[PDB]
Amino acid sequence: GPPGPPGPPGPPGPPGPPGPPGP
Amino acid sequence: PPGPPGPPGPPGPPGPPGPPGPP
Amino acid sequence: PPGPPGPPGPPGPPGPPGPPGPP
Repeated sequence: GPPGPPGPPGPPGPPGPPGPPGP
Repeated sequence: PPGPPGPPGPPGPPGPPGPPGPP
Repeated sequence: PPGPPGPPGPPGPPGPPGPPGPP
């Protein structure tokens, strides 16, 4: 038989890093 | 018999924004 | 017949940096 279709998307990645200090 | 499994899916989307920085 | 779907893709990249902290 032919290959199966691609898998579904992975999970979201994690949160980005914190922002810089305030002014 | 059945074909082999498909390839891994696409990457998940980017994560959420990080937190605010400190004051 | 076709094979099974592949596994889920990898996790996405990290989200963007947070915003600047308070004044």
